[PDB]
Amino acid sequence: DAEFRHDSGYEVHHQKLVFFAEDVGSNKGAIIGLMVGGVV
Amino acid sequence: DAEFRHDSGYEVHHQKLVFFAEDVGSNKGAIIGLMVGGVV
Amino acid sequence: DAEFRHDSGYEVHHQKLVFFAEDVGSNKGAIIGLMVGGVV
Amino acid sequence: DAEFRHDSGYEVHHQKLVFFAEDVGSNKGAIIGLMVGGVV
Amino acid sequence: DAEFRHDSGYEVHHQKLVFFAEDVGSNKGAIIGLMVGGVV
Repeated sequence: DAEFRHDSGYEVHHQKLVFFAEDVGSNKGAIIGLMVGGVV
Repeated sequence: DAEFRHDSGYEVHHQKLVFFAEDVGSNKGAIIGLMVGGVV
Repeated sequence: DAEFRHDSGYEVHHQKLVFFAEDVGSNKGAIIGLMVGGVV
Repeated sequence: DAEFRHDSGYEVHHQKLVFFAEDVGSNKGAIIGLMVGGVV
Repeated sequence: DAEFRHDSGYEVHHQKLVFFAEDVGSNKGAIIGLMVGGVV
């Protein structure tokens, strides 16, 4: 009789992200709405 | 009689992402709506 | 009698992504709606 | 009597992607709606 | 009596993709709706 419902719009049981950014350069211009882990 | 429902719009049991970015260059211009792990 | 339903719009049990980007170049211009792991 | 239904619009049990991009060049212009792992 | 249904619009039990891109060239212009692993 029991009902179990799980709804996840997004689920990760495990997520790993690794990002490396190195930038040398002059006069970059940017507009970013959301930034994670980034070099402009 | 029991009902189990799992709905996931997106599910990853495991996700791994590795990104490396190196940029040398002058005068880049960008508009980015979302940025993750990036060099403009 | 039991019913189990799993619906995933997208599921990866395992996903691995590796990206390497190096860019030398001058005066790039871009508009990107979503950016992951990228060099403009 | 039991019913099991799995529906996945997209499923990968395992996915591996490796991308390497190196670009030398001057004055590239791009509009990209989604970018992953890329050099403009 | 039991019914099992699996429906996947796309399923890969295993997928491997490797891409290498190197580009030397000047003044490329592109519009890309989706980009993965690419050099403009």
